[PDB]
Amino acid sequence: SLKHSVTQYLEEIPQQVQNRLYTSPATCLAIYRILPPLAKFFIMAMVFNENEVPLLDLDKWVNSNGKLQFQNAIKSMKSLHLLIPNKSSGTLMINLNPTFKISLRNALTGGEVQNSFGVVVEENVVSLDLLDEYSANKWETILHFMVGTPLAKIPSEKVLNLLKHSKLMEEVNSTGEFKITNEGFQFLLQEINSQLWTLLLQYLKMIETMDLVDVLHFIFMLGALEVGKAYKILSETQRIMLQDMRDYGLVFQKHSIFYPTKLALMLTSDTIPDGSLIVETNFKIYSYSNSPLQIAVLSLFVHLKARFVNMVLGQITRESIRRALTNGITADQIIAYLETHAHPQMRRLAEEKLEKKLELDPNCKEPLQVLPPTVVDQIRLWQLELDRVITYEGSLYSDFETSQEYNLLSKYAQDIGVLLWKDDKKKKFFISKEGNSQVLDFAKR
Amino acid sequence: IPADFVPDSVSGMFRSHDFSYLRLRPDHASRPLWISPSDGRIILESFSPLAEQAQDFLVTIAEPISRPSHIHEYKITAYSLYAAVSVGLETDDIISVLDRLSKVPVAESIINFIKGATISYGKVKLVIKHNRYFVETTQADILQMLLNDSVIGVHSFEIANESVEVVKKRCQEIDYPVLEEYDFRNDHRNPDLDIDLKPSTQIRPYQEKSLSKMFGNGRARSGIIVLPCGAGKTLVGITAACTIKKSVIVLCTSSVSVMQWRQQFLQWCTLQPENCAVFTSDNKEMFQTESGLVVSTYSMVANTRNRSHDSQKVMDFLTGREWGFIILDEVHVVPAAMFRRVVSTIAAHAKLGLTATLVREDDKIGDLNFLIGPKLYEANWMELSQKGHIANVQCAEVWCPMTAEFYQEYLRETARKRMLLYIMNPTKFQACQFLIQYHERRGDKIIVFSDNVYALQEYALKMGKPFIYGSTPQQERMNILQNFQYNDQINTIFLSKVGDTSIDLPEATCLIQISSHYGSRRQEAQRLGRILRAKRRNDEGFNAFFYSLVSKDTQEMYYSTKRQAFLVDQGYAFKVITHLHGMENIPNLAYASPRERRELLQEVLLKN
Amino acid sequence: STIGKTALGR
Amino acid sequence: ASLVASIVEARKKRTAKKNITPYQRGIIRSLILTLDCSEAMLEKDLRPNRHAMIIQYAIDFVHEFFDQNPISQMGIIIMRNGLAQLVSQVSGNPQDHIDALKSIRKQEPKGNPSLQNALEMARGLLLPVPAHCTREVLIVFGSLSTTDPGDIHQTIDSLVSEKIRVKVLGLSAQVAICKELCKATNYGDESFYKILLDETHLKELFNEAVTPLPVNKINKGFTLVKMGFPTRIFEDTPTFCSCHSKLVYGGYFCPNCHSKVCSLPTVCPCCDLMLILSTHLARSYHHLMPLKTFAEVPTTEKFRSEDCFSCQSRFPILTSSRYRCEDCKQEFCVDCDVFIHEILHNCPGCESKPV
Amino acid sequence: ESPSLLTVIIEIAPKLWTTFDEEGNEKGSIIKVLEALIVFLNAHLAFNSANKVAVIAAYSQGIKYLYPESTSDLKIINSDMYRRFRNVDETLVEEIYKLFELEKKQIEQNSQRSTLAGAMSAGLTYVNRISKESSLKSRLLVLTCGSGSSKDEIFQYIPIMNCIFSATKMKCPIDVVKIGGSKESTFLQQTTDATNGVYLHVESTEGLIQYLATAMFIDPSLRPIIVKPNHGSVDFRTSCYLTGRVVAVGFICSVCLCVLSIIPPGNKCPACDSQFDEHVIAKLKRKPVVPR
Amino acid sequence: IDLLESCRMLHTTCCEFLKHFYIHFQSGEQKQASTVKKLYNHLKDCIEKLNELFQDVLNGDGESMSNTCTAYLKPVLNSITLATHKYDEYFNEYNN
DNA sequence: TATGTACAAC
DNA sequence: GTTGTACATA
Ligand SMILES: Nc1ncnc2c1ncn2[C@@H]1O[C@H](COP(=O)(O)OP(=O)(O)O)[C@@H](O)[C@H]1O
Ligand code: BEF
Ligand SMILES: [Mg+2]
Ligand SMILES: [Zn+2]
Ligand SMILES: [Zn+2]
Ligand SMILES: [Zn+2]
Ligand SMILES: [Zn+2]
Ligand SMILES: [Zn+2]
Repeated sequence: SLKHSVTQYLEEIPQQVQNRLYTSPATCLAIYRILPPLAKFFIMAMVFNENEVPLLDLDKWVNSNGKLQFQNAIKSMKSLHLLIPNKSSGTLMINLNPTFKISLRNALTGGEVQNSFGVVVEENVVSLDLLDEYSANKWETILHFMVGTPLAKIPSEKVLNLLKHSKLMEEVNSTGEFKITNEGFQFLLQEINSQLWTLLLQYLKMIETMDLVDVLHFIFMLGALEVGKAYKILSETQRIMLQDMRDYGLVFQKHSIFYPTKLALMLTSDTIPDGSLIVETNFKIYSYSNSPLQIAVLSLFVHLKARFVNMVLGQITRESIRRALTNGITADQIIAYLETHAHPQMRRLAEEKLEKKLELDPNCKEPLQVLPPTVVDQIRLWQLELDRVITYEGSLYSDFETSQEYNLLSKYAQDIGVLLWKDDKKKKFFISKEGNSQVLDFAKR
Repeated sequence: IPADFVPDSVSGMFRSHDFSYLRLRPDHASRPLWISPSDGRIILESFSPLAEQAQDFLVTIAEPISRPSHIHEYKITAYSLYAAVSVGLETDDIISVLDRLSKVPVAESIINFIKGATISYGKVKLVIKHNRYFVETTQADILQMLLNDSVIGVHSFEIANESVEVVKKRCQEIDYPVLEEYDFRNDHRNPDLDIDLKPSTQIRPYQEKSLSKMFGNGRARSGIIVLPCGAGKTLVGITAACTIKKSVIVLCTSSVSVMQWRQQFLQWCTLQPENCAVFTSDNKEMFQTESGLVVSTYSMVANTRNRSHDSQKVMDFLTGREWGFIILDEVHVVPAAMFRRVVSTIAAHAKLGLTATLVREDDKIGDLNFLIGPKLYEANWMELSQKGHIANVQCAEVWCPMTAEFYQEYLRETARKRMLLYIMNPTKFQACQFLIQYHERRGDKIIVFSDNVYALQEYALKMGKPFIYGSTPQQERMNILQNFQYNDQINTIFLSKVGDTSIDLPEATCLIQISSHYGSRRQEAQRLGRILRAKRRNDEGFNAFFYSLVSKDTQEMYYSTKRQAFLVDQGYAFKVITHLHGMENIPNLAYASPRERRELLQEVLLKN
Repeated sequence: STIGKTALGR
Repeated sequence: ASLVASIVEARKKRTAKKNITPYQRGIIRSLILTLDCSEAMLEKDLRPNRHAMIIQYAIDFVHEFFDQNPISQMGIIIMRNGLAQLVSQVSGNPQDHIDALKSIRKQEPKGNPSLQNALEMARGLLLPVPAHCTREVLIVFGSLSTTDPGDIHQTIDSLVSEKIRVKVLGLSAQVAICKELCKATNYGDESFYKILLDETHLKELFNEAVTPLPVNKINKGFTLVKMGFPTRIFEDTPTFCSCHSKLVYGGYFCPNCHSKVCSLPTVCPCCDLMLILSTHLARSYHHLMPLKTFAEVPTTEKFRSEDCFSCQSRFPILTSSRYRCEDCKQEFCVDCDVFIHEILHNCPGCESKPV
Repeated sequence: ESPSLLTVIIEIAPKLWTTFDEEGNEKGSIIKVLEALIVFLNAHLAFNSANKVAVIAAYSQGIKYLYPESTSDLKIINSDMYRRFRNVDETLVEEIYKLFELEKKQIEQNSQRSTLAGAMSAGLTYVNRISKESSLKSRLLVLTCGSGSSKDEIFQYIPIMNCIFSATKMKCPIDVVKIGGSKESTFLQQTTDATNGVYLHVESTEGLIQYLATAMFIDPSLRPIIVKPNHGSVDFRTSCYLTGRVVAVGFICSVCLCVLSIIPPGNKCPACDSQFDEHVIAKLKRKPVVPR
Repeated sequence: IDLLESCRMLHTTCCEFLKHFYIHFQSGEQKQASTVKKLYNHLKDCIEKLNELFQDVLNGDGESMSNTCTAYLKPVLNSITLATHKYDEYFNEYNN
């Protein structure tokens, strides 16, 4: 979803803006790395030659087996408008964008770049002691604040407004508190690369008059910069952007000089399992994780009992599951966490259990399940316990002079989807509070 | 906290249970054991090397809590430690093994607890001579510790036969836990009995392991052997009696179970019938041979007030002789208020206790320590299930929604009358009938249990099937059981609390529950045992069944989740069935129309 | 695992 | 001392690898794989069982055998119900043997073994083998007893007369007849009877047998073998193959009769002329000019460079973490030494050094 | 999909490129090749941010690792370019400057045998080190100049043929780019064909970037889906031992496996001093039988 | 299917004679000449059969399948004629 | 302490 | 068939 999410946004931006976005080679070098491997191969073939190559020639390069990948590569390249198709004399000639072409040539051949990659002050700082600690503490604060665990230093208003504006960490003044949402749980389960891009995409969507092109010229350029070195300061809009990014733990700037951090490089590309847990039929949990994050997220729907340096053991209980559902976490997500973070032993036993059921019949009687069915049934059964009684706010309509009138008003509510219950014998029906005004207005007319 | 130990930001979620202050050893990937430095709980990885080497050592020193598929969980307590030392074990061996198998270093708190629970074993020994109990000791120094004891009163002193239960319990508190060993090899005063296991016998591995923990040093150890229901505890007792080669007495908590001992006993060993005698309410003749066998029940041995002239002679016959071996079947009932007197009246050199479940509601379970001895061996239920020794079971818990007509009275009525009200709900009748029909078409033998006699008879008459309960005579119930085993027409039978334990039905393969005792977890395990010995327990794809019909939104659900707290520990998984497929298409169902349902409500409320 | 089915009655 | 213990163990292991003389080895081989499928193979000493593990390693051995000995032949025999059952004829196709082994994996082993029956069958399969090929039998024995219909001693004498060689891999302990069979057949050497002590040792034993067996000095079979190097062709239309009589798009063309073949290296089905590629012969050059072992350089003397000559790895700063080649006198890291003598077969320093 | 390591093996020597310049009309063409290589390496670093670069130069008296620089700053290139690209390009040129000056010092030194086999062997060792250290692919590129008339390539057979098998074990395609008069190199061509590599021969140094970016830019992650632009067809044949002519059908000694187009003189092998039995060799000498 | 099976049938038998002819031709024993002559005659007949099959396909399928039929059996036919040509050349050298 | 149920005896 | 007594649980 990393390259898809960034790519998808770039397909929405008007082409008139994409052409201007390709002016800075720093952005093009990063945009070049997001395309599929086939796209990069074709782009590198067209960049160095100032000529038009027919689409048929490109098709010849790909083998019959890899024909499917060719359709995706061209579709993604054409959607970004990086590839300009023109037909002349019955030949579907294919060319490269001149702005993108020039930008790549300068980057590879080291031509004039107008400081797209920035400059270096030659005043390096220790990265392990400061950059790692600074971003790790800053990233930990936002993560812990999201998980809901108590923590002294709360995030600044900038990111806090971003969270509330987004589906992350729903907050209500009347309640006076904040809690995780359905999307919040998914965000916490996403890797660091995705955990950062989602916040940036929300920030880029919430930005209102810095300049859109300037924002991207900074985000992509940040990936170009290498961690552990100084960089002199840039656009007027980017200055406040740099300060804003300082609150997300991506850059360190004390009190004229800013320094990128591990997360800045993590944005561009990527970089037993930590987090794998065993769930028994006794509703117990034994997680092989040693980290404040993996433990904190488990506490959302688990009742932790003790901790060891190498593992944490807990117990699934009705109170814990109820505590998670009250915050809006769906049971379907809980099983996903337990399924996607299962220990190899559970998978091996399930495969052996499935293997003992594979040769017997083609149907196999079951798909592979890592964790015992009873845990799923109890978790889903508890969710039903929360929806035991259903209440709707609305009004009851009665005392109808004529049956036709009762059917007319009741049928109208059904048409607009605001009818919740009706009874022909009693000439009574109930409608949701949302549709009350419409029904009353229809009644008068 | 033997360090700076900076707490983690999430350490608050663990209230004084954070055990991160200690560090991990470099060989963690091999060592399978985690030890809790505070509560004594031990977590074992059953999927790692040295797991088998620890599954037996931990059982010896620690009582299991839960043993699911992958991760086991033991716990060290004074009771469990007492058992290990009694069989013979020093703190050095336990510490060496525990440290060698622990991913983390053994904390001082656990070391102190184990060291504190150390005994000078073998100093005091209780012996029997001509029905006289002498507390003999191997050194004279012990005399200053015993003769000067407040409670009491190559050196020995006399003690009253009935007062043995006082000295033994006192011996538990003065740091000298007495041991009851028997040198049957060197015992010539008692007339020997020549009985041996016939060549056709084949002792299973776990049976040999259980006996080795008893006769490991050559002297018959007095203790308790715990094996899953249907594991063959009867043959374990037979082998123990056969190897001891002395007069033996057996006590079992029924008359049907007494008979099945005699049948199995005459089968597995060569003890001729002339040397066997059964002491029950039907017949009371005793063997005239020099050394023989007596198989009886607690109810016939524990009565004190009034005994019949024919049964008083038998009791004198039992008491007069100095028996050489006593086997207590279902030993979870011996520490009762009166049943424990069977241990003081009938003199016996070696006492063996056989039971599948070693739990009970009250705290008297620990009384077994000073009555018959410690716990010698315990076997995992799942281990024997995967080896084909006992049948696998797919347990289930069916939720039968109570109808509005009956549920409206379930609220107003009192507690003592609620039980009979949610046991006879019409939906349960439909569920039971459908399941019985489905399994009967499957060629299965079904057993139905009901702690309520009124419900049992009502169900039996409605379905026209036989039932057994307290008032049933011995001959009738024995005939019913035999027919249910061999008769093709009799596919299913209704049982009650009488057959809840110690009845052998190899043909049974399915079990259904419509009623149950209030909250006893032991009864659930014992009932499940009836089907764990199914004959066709090895054919491919076989799966026995155990249904528990309960009433939705009733106090029975409170007990059902509490009545299966022991099976879950052993590893059994209970699933919830909210609907029975193909149940509506059945032609006829009981109380299908409102008229019949209303009639039942008026009929049941009359008794209320 | 049948959890979303109708009531067991009849 | 823990780190020192590992180094001395490595030095001891290197001791056996220090004496590398260019022994004359028979590159062209003819192997017969006798596997045991009897009641004794139903034990659980090797998880899951002896039969399963042996077959699995046999498949891996087949893959390795043909990869390093492309111009050799192999056959497979199984001992079942006191009789020898043939499951694969002597052939150079690695896929046929693997297919036979997979089929055997299903049938349960039962009965008693018979070395004489298996050896007698091996004597027959190897009879139509040229005099320039080394006739070898690799028996994987698992039982402690042998039930035979005749005198095993007579068969052992017959094997020696036919210049056959036998390697026996036992499972439980030594057997007197197997020791005599391997000793009287290998010119008195007693190193050809190996008993595994665990699963890991078993993998090494099969892997060791892949290498060619050095020949004896008094056993001379020198000769010239008529070989052929075909040229691959690319045809537009499918054509019938001369070996399987099926339609294949490609295939090599024999230089003696122009008949086409599907895969190499195989003997031409028309002129009975062996067809091979230059690569097939190059695979065995390292068995005729083995690379001289590298000797640990003492820390007393001074070193040339701080980094490896081949991989440019900083030498970790007691013991010198450098290995030098006498021919070129260039230091090497510990990692390179393993890769230069196992995967590669040429010293980069020697090639780089001009002459 | 995944990062891929690129290991370039450039064969630079005064005797090779000087002949290339004299034969043609291009002076200083080595500069053109060096600039093309610098651009090519930068392009590889642009395909992904997790792929490394390695350059090994085979000079007249040995080999030298141009990049990465040994642990043991004139401005050839402008500093305006990307930091990562500059960090590699600048080091490469500086090592080039050092090596050529060293070569100029030993110009009078006698070097008769090329050092291409050693460089390829060293590159394979580097590939293993990267693979074992730190899930990374690999690719070898041999940029050799064949214009210079080689003395004898026979000694390059045994080493090069050994690299083929090693390269096939680590899934490391080796591509070869040859700049010289000879159209085909029977040893290099076999190396590319048997290792899923690409062999390309170019006569003109100018426009080399187009060839490099269009032919040798295929990463290991997408080899199965791109058809190689290789045009030449190899025969996988070897020359005789005492005649030097390719043999389609001949005789090989069973002891040393040395090819012989004809029966060796003296009825004795010329490579291992092994005497062939007179009767057995006479069998080969027999002629076809036709009815009288 | 019928034509394809016949082609394989003809191909299999033609190669069998080719194998036998080469075995008896490269044996080096003079006595084998008599057998070689018989095998040589069989090869000549095989050529006629292959040509006849092509004619049968040519006039049966109207050249639609003859081109494919010849291609499927082109290598085998080429091998047979080469074997006969080698026999004739050596026969001319030896006898003539 | 009360209440079911099962058991032995008269 | 009934009365005096245990055991197992609220
Ligand atoms: N070794 C054995 N051989 C044959 N049958 C056995 C063996 N051990 C136990 N059984 C059978 O197991 C069943 C249950 O035995 P039993 O001793 O009544 O079990 P438990 O008392 O442990 O519930 C009986 O059918 C018995 O014959
Ligand atoms: F443990 Be058994 F059912 F007597
Ligand atoms: Mg029993
Ligand atoms: Zn073929
Ligand atoms: Zn041929
Ligand atoms: Zn190295
Ligand atoms: Zn060397
Ligand atoms: Zn030779």
